[PDB]
Amino acid sequence: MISGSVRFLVNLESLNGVESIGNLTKHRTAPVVLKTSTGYLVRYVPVISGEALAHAYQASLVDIAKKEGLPVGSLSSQYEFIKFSTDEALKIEGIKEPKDYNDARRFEVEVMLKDVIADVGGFMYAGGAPVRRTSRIKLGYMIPALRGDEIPAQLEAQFHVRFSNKPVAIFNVEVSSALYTFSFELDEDLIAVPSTFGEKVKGEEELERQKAKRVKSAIKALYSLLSGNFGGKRSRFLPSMKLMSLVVTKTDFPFMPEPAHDDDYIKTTIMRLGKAKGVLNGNLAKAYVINNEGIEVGEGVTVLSTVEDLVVKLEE
Amino acid sequence: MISGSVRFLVNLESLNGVESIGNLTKHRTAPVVLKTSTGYLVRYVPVISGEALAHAYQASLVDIAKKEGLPVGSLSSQYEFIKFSTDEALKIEGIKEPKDYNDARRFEVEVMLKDVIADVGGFMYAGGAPVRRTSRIKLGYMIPALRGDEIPAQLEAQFHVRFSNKPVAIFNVEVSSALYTFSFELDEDLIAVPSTFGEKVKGEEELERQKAKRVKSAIKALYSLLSGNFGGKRSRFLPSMKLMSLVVTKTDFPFMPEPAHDDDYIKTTIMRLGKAKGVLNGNLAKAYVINNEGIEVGEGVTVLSTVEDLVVKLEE
Amino acid sequence: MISGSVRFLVNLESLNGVESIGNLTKHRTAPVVLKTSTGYLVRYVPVISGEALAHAYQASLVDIAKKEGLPVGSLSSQYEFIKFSTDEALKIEGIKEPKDYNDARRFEVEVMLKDVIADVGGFMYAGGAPVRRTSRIKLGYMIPALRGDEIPAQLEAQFHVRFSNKPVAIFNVEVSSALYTFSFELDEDLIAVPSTFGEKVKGEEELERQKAKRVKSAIKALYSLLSGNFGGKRSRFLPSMKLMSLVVTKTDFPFMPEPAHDDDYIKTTIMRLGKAKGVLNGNLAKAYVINNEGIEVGEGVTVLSTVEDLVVKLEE
Amino acid sequence: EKENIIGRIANLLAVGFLYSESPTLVDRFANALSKEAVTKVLYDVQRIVQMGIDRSEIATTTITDYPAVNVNSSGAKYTVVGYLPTSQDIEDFLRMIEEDVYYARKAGALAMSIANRIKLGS
Amino acid sequence: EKENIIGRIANLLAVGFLYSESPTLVDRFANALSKEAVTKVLYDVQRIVQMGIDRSEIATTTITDYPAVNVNSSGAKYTVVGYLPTSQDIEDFLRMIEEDVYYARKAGALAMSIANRIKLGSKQSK
Amino acid sequence: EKENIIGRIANLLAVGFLYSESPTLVDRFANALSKEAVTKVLYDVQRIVQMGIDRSEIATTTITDYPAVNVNSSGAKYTVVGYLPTSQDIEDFLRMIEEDVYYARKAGALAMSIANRIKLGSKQSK
Amino acid sequence: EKENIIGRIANLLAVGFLYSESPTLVDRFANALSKEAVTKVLYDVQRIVQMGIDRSEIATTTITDYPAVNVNSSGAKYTVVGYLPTSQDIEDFLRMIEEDVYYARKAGALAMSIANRIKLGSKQSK
Amino acid sequence: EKENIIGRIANLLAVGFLYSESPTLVDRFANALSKEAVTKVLYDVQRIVQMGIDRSEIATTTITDYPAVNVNSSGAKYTVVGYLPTSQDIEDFLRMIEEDVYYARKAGALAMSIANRIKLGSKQSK
Repeated sequence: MISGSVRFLVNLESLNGVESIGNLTKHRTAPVVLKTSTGYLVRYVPVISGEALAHAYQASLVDIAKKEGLPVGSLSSQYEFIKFSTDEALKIEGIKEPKDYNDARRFEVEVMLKDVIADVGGFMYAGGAPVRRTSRIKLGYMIPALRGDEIPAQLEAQFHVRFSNKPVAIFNVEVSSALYTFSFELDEDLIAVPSTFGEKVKGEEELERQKAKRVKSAIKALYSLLSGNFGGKRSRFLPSMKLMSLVVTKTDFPFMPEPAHDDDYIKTTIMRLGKAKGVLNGNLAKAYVINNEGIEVGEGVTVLSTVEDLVVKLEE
Repeated sequence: MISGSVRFLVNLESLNGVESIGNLTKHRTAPVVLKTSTGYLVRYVPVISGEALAHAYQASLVDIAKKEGLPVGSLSSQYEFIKFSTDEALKIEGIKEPKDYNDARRFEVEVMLKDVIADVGGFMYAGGAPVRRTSRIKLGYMIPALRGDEIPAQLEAQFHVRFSNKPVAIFNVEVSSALYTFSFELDEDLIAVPSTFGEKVKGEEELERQKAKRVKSAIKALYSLLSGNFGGKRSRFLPSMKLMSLVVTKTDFPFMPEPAHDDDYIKTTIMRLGKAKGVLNGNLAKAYVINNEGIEVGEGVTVLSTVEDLVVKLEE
Repeated sequence: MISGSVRFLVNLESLNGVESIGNLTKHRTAPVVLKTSTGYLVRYVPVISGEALAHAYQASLVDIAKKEGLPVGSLSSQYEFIKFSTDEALKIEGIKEPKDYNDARRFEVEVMLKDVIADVGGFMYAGGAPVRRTSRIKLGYMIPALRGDEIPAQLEAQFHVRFSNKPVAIFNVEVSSALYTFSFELDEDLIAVPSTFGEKVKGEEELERQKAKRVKSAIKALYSLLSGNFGGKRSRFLPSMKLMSLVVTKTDFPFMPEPAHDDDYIKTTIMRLGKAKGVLNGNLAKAYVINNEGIEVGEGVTVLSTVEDLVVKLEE
Repeated sequence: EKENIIGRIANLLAVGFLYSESPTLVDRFANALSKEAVTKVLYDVQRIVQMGIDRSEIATTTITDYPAVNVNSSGAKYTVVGYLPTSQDIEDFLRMIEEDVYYARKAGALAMSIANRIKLGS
Repeated sequence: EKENIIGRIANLLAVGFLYSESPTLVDRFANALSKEAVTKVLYDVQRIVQMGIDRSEIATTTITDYPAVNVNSSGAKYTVVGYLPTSQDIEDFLRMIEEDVYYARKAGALAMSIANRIKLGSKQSK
Repeated sequence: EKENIIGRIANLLAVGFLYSESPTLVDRFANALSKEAVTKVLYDVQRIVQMGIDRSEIATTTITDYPAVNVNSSGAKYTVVGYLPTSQDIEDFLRMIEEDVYYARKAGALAMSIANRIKLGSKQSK
Repeated sequence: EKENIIGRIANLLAVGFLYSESPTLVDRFANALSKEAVTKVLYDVQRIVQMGIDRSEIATTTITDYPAVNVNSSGAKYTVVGYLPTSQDIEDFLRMIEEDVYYARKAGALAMSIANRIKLGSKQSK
Repeated sequence: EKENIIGRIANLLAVGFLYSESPTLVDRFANALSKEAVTKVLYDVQRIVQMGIDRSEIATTTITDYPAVNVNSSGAKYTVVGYLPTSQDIEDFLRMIEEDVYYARKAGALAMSIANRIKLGSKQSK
């Protein structure tokens, strides 16, 4: 598996809006409790949800896959990720509905062969005989680090006007600048593998042949997320991102690194990686670290310089 | 794609304004998070919105299109970019509103064959069948470089009086001086190409014929932004601008150059461009650098002298 | 268009004033960001506002128009440029306020056939139907050259007493000495042309008849600015001025000469003018250079001796 | 005493709104997410009130006796019942905001209620 | 002690405002985004107070006893209750500004409150 | 040590101001934009202090013990608490000014605070 | 090495001032706008020091060991700590003056600081 | 080469001063306003040096090796380090004086520095 913890720095940004009130567009904020000598203080801090990141990842995967000739669904070629959910969705693509429970696996395989996004991204079909597929990529909310006794995040309102020669033209937009941190998980080993018990159905050999290409495309799609191609309002409010710290772990057993909310979170995750490999009888355990803020790292880690080298090493 | 990072030095400046208090005209200010040897700090710094840059670019594009014979909308002929948002604009121009979803493409084409501004900068129509078109040019806020521990920016107020022979006439104006940096990105491979999915509609042949001229005009329009023809209050507060550093990258794959915050942001972006071309299976990657401050550049990089040469090279 | 860059050397100067503290009269000062071999620094330097230059230019234009028989407004006949902002000015001059938007053009013409100052320097009327006209001459603050690591400017205070036979009379005056530089722009292709969009209104024939005389007067009015007839406190603090370098460019397309901050700013602007004419598909580009400090100029450039020759050449 | 401070801040915001005829400062106060936004509004509203005091268009009075503030926005005469905040009330209110920005929303809601009731009666 | 320093700076700004009849220095102080703007106002307000001291129009007093500053301006008499800042208060305040310019806004808001209350009371008595 | 140097320069400026009864040198120092203006004031103030030393109107003393400078001017007696700058303090201060003229404004603000407090106390006792 | 040269020139000016009891040469040096004025003072001060050497009223010594110059004037004894300039220091200093007359002002400011500190200490002991 | 000529000149003036025990020729040289005064001193100092040579009281030597001139006067022994001027140095120096009499002041200042350092060292020994 692959696990990652990344720290970001963003300035003058508005990517995830919320319900508009009056003539105002508001940012998404969450409450946090901060400890002080006097007591506790409740503060509202901007956040970015985990659905926009998934949408960006799926769009990038579609763009990469259509170049290599991998199958792509009709409604997924258009950036409309409804997926094979209801009968109307299946009618356009041309897939017969599952007959009963015993045939369910077959249906999955057919879907698994007619759309790559339904495989890596996962799909759910509601009906008499539902079929499930959990996503192979797991993403979390983007929340700035609660480090020390100060929250490095702000949120202000900006006033904008449109010019007209015959007045009879005013709006407000919320902008923010924070220090974000987020973590993610991916399981390249389970790609191109069905997730339903039963007997093998004709057509699995194609999946076995396409496993390597699907894994390569799924790994490649992480470059867009790690480069900052997510969110909205990029036409006039294009942000300014930058990479500070990054830890990526590749193992053969479940594992995750520590959250990047403290100033020393690489030494802890390295020690925990060693301890977990000691108990779970693992064989492969590798850690890649990119450091730009000059925090302590440790020993026994390969140090990279960019994100492209990380992707190359992960693919190798 | 064409992606650029530009650094400017401006003194005694006031091009962007906000709401006024009393007899004082205020300059736009935003919070920024900056890293120092003691940690992270939050500061308030004057900034310039990207909407002014977009307006200047669109006005220059209007002028170029009118000079070269390309069609220009009736409302867009006057410098009022309401585009086709409201029903009054549609009535003035004389375009029927879309009936259902299947007709939306037709409406888009009708909008796209009359005004180049709608084609390049995108547009929105809200109603029973909403129509969207994302802008093909992306800009951002103009922020001074966050280099070192001291921000190279300053803001102050100035005193002015109006003469009168019969007193019964005093105001204040905010003036700033800074070293600004900003980045931009425009996709010329999607100019004069419909975005709404559907069937073929008569009139696309004219768009295919005019695609080359539209792309040439869009490329030419960047000269105003790269020269310094933007902002307001130029009648009595004409600023002093001087180019210091410029990086332009032409690629066939998505890419984003490093922000102009660190002194070494050309070598890094060139190395990242090379590695990204290697890893993403590209077929074209070119870089142009204009340097006037004697900072490190690298090896095997084309060096220009002015901006007109860059525009000519991009056109060719 | 006519765009110019001028360098002056002034000693023992006080033409612009600000609020006074105690018995001290202060000189206007502004912050500037300057680049040295050690990086970037912020300094406080005396400056001169551009509003004084605009007032001097408008007064000279009033004198020339009165001498040549062109109409001059009643309030503008006295050196009080309130123009037509308030209702009292309209009542004094005797012009009816606009009724609706469609009448605005008429009002503009009525303002434009009575005072050349409103035509050239623009004007504003605020009310139910606001009317705007941007100035056709653009100036900026007068800043000393930011060349090298040392700013060639100095400011000090001087002591003065008033004599009296019965003591019961002491003041201080700020005096500066510097090498100032400033740039100006004037588009003569829009003089005597209405700016508000609308239908034809009787009275434009007179404007077409007087267009040549208005353009000639506007060109002639620049002699006062290029000679040194501006600023206050000239009765007892007459400054010593001496021209050092001047560049003037006449083009049919937008262009901006380099600021007079570097020793080599004539060759650069000539090369940029040639390349801009090549790239922008122009049809006219002429340059005039006055040099008295023996710096590099270039080749194929007309060289003048005084300013009157330049004015005559521009008129012809 | 916290409610009395909030009430006096609400009176200041209501006086500033009635005198300026602009809701913008009350909107900024009620939407504040930081001490910066609250403190900026507290200055700007007091600066508006200071101009009204210098013009003699804002004056303290008593009305049947309750303390009140008379506001003239021209012929539009308004009377806000209550005291304006003291320097100590502003300082104690800023300390309350440093603990919880909710108190700015509470003061904004009260200020808008005062202004609306007075505008309806007028 | 930080609040006492801010309060003494606010008293200095209020005395300078009441004596000069100009809000311009308090406006500059409350809008400051740099140590330069704050330090310039701290000089200019003390220079105004110095002229009032030399003219005997600004004097320290006690009032029922609390320390106070009497200010005479244009035939109006004002009394600000409290101390003026020491040289150490100015230096410690400048160090607070070098950490966070917020303290200039806090002092400006307090100074304007002091001046407004005194001006309102003086107009009511007239 | 930078603050101690600035404080000793401020004491020199305050002594020169109280002895000369003129703010002109402190005004020039606090408004300086070049090393030339700062250095000229440092000479001129020390030249004024030198005359006061030769006349025995400026003398070093201790006061309850803290180092102090007694200044006699026009029949007024003033006492500034602290040391005057050394030649090394002047040289290190000029090096600080060659890096950032801000330190002249800081010293001027401190000097005016010292002088104002002493003048206020002397007027109250009279 | 430039600072060491300036410091040795300042010691020469301070010795000449303390021996002659006249500031006139230091005033001329610190106000110099030409190499002529600087060079004339460098001669005249060395000519005064030469008379003090011939009278045995100026002598080099060590003091606890630091190099020093003892000066006897009008029954007062002064000790300046440091070296006097060499012929090479005068020549290198004149080359510095031919580039920038600022160095004469720097040396004059240091010389006056040395002399003032010594005069203050001598008056206090009396 | 101009500095080498001026230095050799200094050395001649310093040797003449140490041998004659009179500053009068160096005073005349450093105060010269005409080529006449300079040329007269160049003759008179060389005439004094010629007498010292004929008496074997002035001799060229090497000292640890640097060229030097030993001078015996009134039982004192002095050593000036360097060369005496050649006939070409005198001619080239007179041409420099015809352009600018400043070079006579420069040579006089150097000569007095050489003589003062040697006299100080001789008085200290013993």
